Amino acid sequence: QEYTQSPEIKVPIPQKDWTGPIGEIRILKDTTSSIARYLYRTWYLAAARMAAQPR
Amino acid sequence: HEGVASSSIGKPFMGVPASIVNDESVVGVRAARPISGMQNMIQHLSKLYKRGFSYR
Amino acid sequence: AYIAVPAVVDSRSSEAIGLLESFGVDANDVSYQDHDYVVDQLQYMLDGYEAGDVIDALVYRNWLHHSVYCLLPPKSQLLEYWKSNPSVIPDNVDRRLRKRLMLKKDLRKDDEYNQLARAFKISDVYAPLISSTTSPMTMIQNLNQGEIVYTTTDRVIGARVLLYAPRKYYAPHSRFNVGTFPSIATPKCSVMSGVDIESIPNEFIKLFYQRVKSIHANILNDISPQIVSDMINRHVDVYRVDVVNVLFEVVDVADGLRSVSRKLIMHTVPVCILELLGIEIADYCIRQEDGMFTDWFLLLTMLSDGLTDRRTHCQYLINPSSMPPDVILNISITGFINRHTIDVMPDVYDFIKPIGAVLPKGSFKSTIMRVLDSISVLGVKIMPRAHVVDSDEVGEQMEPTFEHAVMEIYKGIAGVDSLDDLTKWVLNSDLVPHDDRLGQLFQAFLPLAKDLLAPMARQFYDNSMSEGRLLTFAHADSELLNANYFGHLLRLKIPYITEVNLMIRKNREGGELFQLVLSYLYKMYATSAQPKWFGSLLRLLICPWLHMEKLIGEADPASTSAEIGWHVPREQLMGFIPYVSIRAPRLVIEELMEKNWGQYHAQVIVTDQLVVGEPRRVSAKAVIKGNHLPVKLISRFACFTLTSKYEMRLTGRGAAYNARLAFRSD
Amino acid sequence: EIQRHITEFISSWQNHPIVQVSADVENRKTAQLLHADTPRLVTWDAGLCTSFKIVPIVPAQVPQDVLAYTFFTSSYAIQSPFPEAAVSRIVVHTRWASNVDFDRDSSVIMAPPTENNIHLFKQLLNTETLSVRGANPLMFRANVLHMLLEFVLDNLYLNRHTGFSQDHTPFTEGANLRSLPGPDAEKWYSIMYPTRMGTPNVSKICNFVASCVRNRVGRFDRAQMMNGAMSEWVDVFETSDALTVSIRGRWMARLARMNINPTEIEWALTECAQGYVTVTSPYAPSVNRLMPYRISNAERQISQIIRVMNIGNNATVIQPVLQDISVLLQRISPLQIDPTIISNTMSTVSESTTQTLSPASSILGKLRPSNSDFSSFRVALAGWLYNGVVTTVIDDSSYPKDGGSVTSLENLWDFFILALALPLTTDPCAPVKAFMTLANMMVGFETIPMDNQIYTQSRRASAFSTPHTWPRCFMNIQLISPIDAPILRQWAEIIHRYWPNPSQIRYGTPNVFGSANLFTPPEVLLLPIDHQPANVTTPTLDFTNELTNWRARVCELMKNLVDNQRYQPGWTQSLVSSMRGTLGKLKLIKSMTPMYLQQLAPVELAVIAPMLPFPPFQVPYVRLDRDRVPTMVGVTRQSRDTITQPALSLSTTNTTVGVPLALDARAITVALLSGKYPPDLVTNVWYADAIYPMYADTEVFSNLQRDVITCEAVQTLVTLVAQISETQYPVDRYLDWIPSLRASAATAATFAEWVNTSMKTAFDLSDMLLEPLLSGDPRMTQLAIQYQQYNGRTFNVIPEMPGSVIADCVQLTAEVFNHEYNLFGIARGDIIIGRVQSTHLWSPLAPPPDLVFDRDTPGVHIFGRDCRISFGMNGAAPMIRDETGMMVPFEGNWIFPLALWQMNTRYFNQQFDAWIKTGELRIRIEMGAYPYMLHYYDPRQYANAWNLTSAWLEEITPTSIPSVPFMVPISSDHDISSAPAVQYIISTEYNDRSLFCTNSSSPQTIAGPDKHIPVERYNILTNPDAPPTQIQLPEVVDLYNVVTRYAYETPPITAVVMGVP
Amino acid sequence: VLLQRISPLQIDPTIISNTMSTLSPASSILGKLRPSNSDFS
Amino acid sequence: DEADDATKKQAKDTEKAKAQVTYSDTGINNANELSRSGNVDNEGGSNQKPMSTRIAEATSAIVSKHPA
Repeated sequence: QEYTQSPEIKVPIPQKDWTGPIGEIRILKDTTSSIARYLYRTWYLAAARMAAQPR
Repeated sequence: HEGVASSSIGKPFMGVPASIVNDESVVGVRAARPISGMQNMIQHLSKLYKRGFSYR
Repeated sequence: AYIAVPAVVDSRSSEAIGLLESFGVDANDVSYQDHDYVVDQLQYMLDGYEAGDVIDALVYRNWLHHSVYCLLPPKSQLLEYWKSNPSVIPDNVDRRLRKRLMLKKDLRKDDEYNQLARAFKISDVYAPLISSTTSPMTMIQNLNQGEIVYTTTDRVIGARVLLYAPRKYYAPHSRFNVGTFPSIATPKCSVMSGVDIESIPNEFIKLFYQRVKSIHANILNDISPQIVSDMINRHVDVYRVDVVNVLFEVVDVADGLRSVSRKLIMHTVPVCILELLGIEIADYCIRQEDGMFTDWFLLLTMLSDGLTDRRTHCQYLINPSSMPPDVILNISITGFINRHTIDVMPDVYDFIKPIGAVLPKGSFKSTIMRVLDSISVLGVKIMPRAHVVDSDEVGEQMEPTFEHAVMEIYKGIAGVDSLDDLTKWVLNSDLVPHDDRLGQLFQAFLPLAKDLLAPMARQFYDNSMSEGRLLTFAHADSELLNANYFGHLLRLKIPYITEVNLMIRKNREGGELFQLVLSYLYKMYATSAQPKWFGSLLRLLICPWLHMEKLIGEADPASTSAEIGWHVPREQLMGFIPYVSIRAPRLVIEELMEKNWGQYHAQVIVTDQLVVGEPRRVSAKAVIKGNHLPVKLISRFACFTLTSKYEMRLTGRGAAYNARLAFRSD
Repeated sequence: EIQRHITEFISSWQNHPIVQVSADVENRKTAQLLHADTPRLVTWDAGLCTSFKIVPIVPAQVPQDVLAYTFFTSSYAIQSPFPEAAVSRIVVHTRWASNVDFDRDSSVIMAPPTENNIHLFKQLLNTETLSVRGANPLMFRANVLHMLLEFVLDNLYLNRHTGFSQDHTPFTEGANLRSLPGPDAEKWYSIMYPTRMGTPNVSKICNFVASCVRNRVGRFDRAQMMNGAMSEWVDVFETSDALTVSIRGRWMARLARMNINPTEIEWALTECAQGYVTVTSPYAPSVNRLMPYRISNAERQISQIIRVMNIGNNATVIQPVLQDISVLLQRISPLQIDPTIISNTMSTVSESTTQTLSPASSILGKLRPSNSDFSSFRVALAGWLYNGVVTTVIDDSSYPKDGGSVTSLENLWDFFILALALPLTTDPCAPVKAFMTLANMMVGFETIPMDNQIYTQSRRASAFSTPHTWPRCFMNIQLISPIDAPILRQWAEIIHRYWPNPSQIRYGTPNVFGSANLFTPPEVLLLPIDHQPANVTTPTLDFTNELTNWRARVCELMKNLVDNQRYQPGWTQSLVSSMRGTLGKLKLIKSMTPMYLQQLAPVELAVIAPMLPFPPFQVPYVRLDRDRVPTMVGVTRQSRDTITQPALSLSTTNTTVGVPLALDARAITVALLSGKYPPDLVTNVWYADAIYPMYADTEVFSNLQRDVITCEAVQTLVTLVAQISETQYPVDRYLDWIPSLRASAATAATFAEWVNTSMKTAFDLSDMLLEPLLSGDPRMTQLAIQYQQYNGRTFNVIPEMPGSVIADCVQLTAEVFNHEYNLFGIARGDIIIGRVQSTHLWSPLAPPPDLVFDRDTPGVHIFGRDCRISFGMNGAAPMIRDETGMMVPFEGNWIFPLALWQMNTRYFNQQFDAWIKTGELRIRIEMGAYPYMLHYYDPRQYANAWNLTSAWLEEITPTSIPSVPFMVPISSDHDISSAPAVQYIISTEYNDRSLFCTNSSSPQTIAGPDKHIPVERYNILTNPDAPPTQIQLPEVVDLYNVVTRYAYETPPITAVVMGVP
Repeated sequence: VLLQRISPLQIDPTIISNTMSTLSPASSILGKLRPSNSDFS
Repeated sequence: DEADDATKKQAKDTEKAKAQVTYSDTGINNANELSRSGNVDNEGGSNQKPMSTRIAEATSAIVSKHPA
């Protein structure tokens, strides 16, 4: 009952808004009209500020 | 994956050596794009998340 | 002379395989180097250094000057070994230290001995010393200077690794020599390149070749396999497939004469299929009398991993239809340029599961199923019109079908009163979907696909998996994911344009425009993941069996044949249920026999009336509770079958028996 | 309608533009700037160099009744240099009969004229062209420019000396014949040596061979400077092409002046290493070698400007560069940690355990070392090389939160840390921030006047970044009174008098490498601190340098502040004594980093600078003088409206470049207060051992070759654009007769994208090339950089544009095409449509002058801008209005612009085709340039061209037109009968230059168009007086001339300059 | 709608993204412009 | 190659594996030095194809045949 439910995404990210695969990861171009751009930006800045931060 | 790319080249993370993985990023040409240990970590975690989980 | 090729060249295995016949070179005279150790060393050093620096140093290294490393123990230990066995102490060391080492009653209390001890550093005793901090360049240079190079750290690139002291303290130049690492050190060192850096799979030779071509393009003695052959002259590993590319141009043959329109490249067609089909360097016509493809062009296209053109370099798609804009009917082949090997076994396969494949709506499913049905090499059938679940078959068995269910969707949408009106409203004159209207319509389509389909799909998939291992075709990735499919997930795409194939097809339970919109809906419904080409799966399914036909087709059938299946004990009052079948040389199966097919338990429920059949055989249902069969546990030198149904080999009633695997042969 | 719908869908799917917008931008720019792909300059051609091959059209009639079969040489299997056929044409096939190491991935391949060739003209901008046949005639000029660009770009190779052998036959007279590699090689001698064939017959080929001259075969000049070694170069007489030979000679000439022998490589490497690393070059005669690396300064400056534009206001492209330089510094720098000096000099401070506050325990917690401090220090030190793009400001977190207080020990120690850390930054406003970090924390206690009430005394000290936010009280020290403000006065005095002075180090060598630095003289590197070289190799501690003086003066300043009579009584006596001891003991710390910076840092930076993948880009350093403080360093890439002069269009059409980079004070202070050397070192040996492995690489030599192409490409682009647009550069235009559209701002961008794609494909590049320029309008482009001081005094640098052999050869090819458009496949003039029924055998491409007419022919009705058709009534002839207002029937001689027929194809067809087929009118359609097809018909049978001309006229479209079909009779070598022939399309000019020979292996040509083998081509052979080198290039190609073949080797730099470890 | 249909000019927003090449003033302007959306009524 | 072979022969003539007198990797840079190689003929060309084969192809380029 708990592990069979799946999310219902009514406006998914368009297929044309991705790129070629870096191995098994496709970078999302910042020209997208989807709402995921801001989430990607926030996580990207977080990862960069981690990687530069020296501890 | 691309957050850490231009900050940590080489310098393997805890117990995960750096590795090599290609990409078809731009139009048709594909490079080798050496990655750090953290990015190998991310590749393995990404295959795990893409396939799913098996639950005995 | 030294020649570098993009492969992994060893002594014995590489000599046996050769790889010159594999690259096209017609080869004693050639001596083969070994480089698996240096590939491992590259992987090991790539941690603490930078790939560019390591590549530069290693390409400055030459391979015709034999050398060797030698790890000395750390200082405390070195002094210890010398103390314990003191004949070995080198002359170079100072008289006081060596004389006091050649004495008994040594301990930590000694004053001047300790003075010498931490006044001693290994600068004089061993002269070329690779310390921990030495750059990659110096280490390589030293190997070239002398026969022996002393080092303190294990992380080294070069010839070999030897231990100076016992373990406890640490805590063939023939005329032409081939290899897998180019060297620019000699003025003339030849690197052969008929294959591009795009297709070589090792990724380590790939990085090396990319970097060396990027930084030393103008000084590399690049040659071709034909000139290499000219200069030289004057268990069988299965899933090792040789592939080439096809350079062909489409010709629009008018009434008068020839007229070449486009130039095309087909990437990784296997050589064996071209041999069986017997294509020649000439022109061909690819069309049937009816108007469809001749199925050999179709097989070739389904067997490839890419189809691009030459003037530009974007992905090209064939036009299945006969409409004017980009019609293709005549093909002229004009040679093959590159050739290499490839591991047809995917990494995803791992241990055995049912295989699920995802294809778009307007694919060639019926034709490819028909072609795959009529395939046989040994006394087996590869993929008949069975063990396969069609994509529509998941939703066909409902009182309203899914197609009929989504037909009645114009209700609840303003401005539309019929399916044709909906198709007009959602599709503009260009027959390109209107983004806003189709996005609005997906908000009504999705609840049906998430509430009316998913439970029935899950139940049907579980039932199908229970009564055998089958290959399942599906339209969307989310369709399989949302049903909790227990099997390998493969995403596949075909070069052809599916939309025009839908537009030419007729009588698919409704309007053709409805089929186009429904296909668009399934496409957007799918998740965001890169689909591999159908060529990978098709090559995995077909190609290995042909090598088995080449090898043991002449051999005795019963001697080679073998199979595995569940073994219910005889003392079960009211048996063998095959699981996989292996055709292999006798030595391979004899190696297979002693492998323990234990700790693989399953619960078998076998009750039914006879399946109508050639032999008396009732159908069974087996569910695996433990692990699954690893393919490397089976072999890499032996082929097998991907899908098989469950049926018990023999009446009465049925029950559940906890059986195990067994391996029977003749 | 469903067919139209699916056609529209397929067109909308297949009309996708081949353009790649920059999405993964930061990573790609950073990767290119940190490491650039190197083009493959040298390539070797082993086969004979030619581009024009002779193809047969009609099979030869060697079996015939009139003449026996024992006459033709083909019956005896005699191999002939020219194909034996009834009709022979010559076409274009780049790099046929070639054996190259690397293919340029470009090829202009022409099918014979009997086959269609519209696919090579419908390539570039024919996205809207629906039908597979036909192309838009308004992009023919662009298509031809692209075709010639590919021709020049894939014809770039270097010929190879392969081998020779004495001839063993009486054919020649002891000649030397060259052999070329290949599986089927004996078929090449008869083709490449026409004079070697015997002449038993009286055929045309035999007649020409007999008329040729005997003693021009094979090698005639040799350069054998050595025994047992390859001849350096030889000269051979062989079948070739004059245009190809000229292009390859120009390419070799361009490569030759970049050549450098190992002597100046040794010299440049030694001068770069300053004697730390020595290299050895051989002294002996040698096999000539070819290592092209030397370049001019203009290309270096242009590429530096390109890199500067690439790194524009990003603050993330340059960070990996500085980190890499920091790693390079850490690898070879002798200075190191000494992790115990700070704790050892604080554990011996005499305090009282009764007191609550403890200065030593406060400073040891405020100044925690973690050796990321050394990485930050090296990043700051390496930032000195880039102050024109990077301003290494200090991080905001280092400043005290809110405002500090002099009554607070933690704030006082933070002020000390900030005061020590600030001078090492490259921020021009460092002194004012250093003054304000102390002025802020003691407001109310001690006050000084300010300029305005917005930038008052209690603003954040980091908020003074602008050069003219400096307070007047700080500019003029006299404002701070010595009575009301006794401490800020002394602080201003210290800042004014003891701030470190700039200097320079004079790195590099200009003999091999260029002078990439600009806004500064060549061969210099500016520094924020002064540099006096050391005269000893055994360094030892000393305190006579600027950084130690600064630290001391800060120490006595804080000591005076503590000792002040308005501050001391607030503190107890034991704490005052302990703090005085702390300051006196921290002043005399045994830190050696100041002396390192004074003596050895500039030397090793000068060592690092040459072989750095981003060359230093610096602007003058100025201290405390806010008149020369540099602001707004700007770059331009285009003029704006009508100013054709960069000196006038630069000051207002630039883009500012620069970012601030943040570093923390706690790291720099720790690095500046803690450090030693190895306990026993000598600088010369240490530096030699450290930097010997560094100079083995050839990366900078590779970037020089990249710099060549990155400057070739821009000149080629502007030259190509200037012939389809209207630019400011002076260009020579030849292809003005080929029709073309009025290009917009997007057509130029698309053409430029195609040009750069072709260039990078041919030169084997996988990263961005010439793309930064493409983001602007490509019609007008110029390169210029500038910067201005605070007082408005501006300086600009405009590098001169060097010549580009690629564009020179493209212009040469266009000039040749002007005279030889037929071979590439092109018609010049216009067509005439009308019935011509006769039994004559003249070719339509060479029509008799009677049929043609022009605008000056009397009685010709010229139509054009306006035309209306009035229907006839009651038998009256229909009338179409003339361009001059007259009304004329459907009969006579007309002149049509092709645009009119494109705009009214269906109407004009339905009104005029019947009259053209049966009536009397003849229409001259002005076309300008058009491809053609050739259909050969048997002269002895009735042949009609109406079907072909109708199937050409019914596809004229407002977008595309197909290729014009012609019927040409077959030239027979024996008398034949005559049958009527009907032709409709005839050319205007003599348009039969492509013909080579008719009825080659036959005594004569009786009926049909005849043409002997062109004597004017094989001028060297047929003319005894012409010197062998003489060529008439612009008119003809001569199909035969002398070509020089080289055997130069291309060894790596390391294999010739060892380095003596 | 009629003017959009018959207008030769097509509005694509990739020009700003290509020029700027992406808080910071370089990204704040892009965030405020939001060029990606396709609506110019 | 010849220098390395000479060094190996000297090391074999001596008993020690290491060589005390060597002709290779010596300090003097003599990159320019050339040897009597078989890649070149007496005319200066390359022996990519043997002289006999080259002459055979040159003489077989034009040979007559009997009439059909």
